Amino acid sequence: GFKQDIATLRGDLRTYAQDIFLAFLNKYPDEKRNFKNYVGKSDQELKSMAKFGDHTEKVFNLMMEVADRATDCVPLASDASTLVQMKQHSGLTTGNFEKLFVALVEYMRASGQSFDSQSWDRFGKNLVSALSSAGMK
Ligand code: HEM
Ligand SMILES: Cc1cc(F)ccc1O
Repeated sequence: GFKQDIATLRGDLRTYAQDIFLAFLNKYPDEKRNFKNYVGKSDQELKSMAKFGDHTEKVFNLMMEVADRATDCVPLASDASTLVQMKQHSGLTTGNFEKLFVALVEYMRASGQSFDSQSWDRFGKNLVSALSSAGMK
């Protein structure tokens, strides 16, 4: 289930983080409005860019802690508040997060592994709800 999936992702997190983020950028190319340094680069070129690997790992590091602190795929209000109030998230809306979770769920469904894709879909929907409640537009 969901908790085992956090363990699975954490066991190879740099790789899963980059492949999920690439699945997001490739599914939703207009999302690069917020990542202008990633325009005009293939996946292998992005993996070679220091901030692509180091920021994407740090994003998934924190996402796995928010997932781990959740109860039944519902994040802590303190985690939602932190994600709204981060200066690096000043430009964002809940739709940016919805699209990331649609890509993460599609990636899990396409894998041969017994990921609990239904739980990740609920987590993404519950995180969006919590971000809205904490004041993200
Ligand atoms: C649960 C989901 C997310 C978590 C846990 C999270 C966490 C983080 C963290 C920890 C950073 C700091 C990275 C660093 O400076 O090394 C960061 C930066 C940033 N995050 Fe988020 N984030 C999430 C979702 C998103 C989404 C969906 C977007 C946009 C589609 C976004 C846009 C950014 C941007 C633009 C930065 C700064 C630019 C950059 O770091 O390259 N984040 N986030
Ligand atoms: C900055 C960032 C945001 C995400 F949502 C995914 C990967 C990243 O490097």
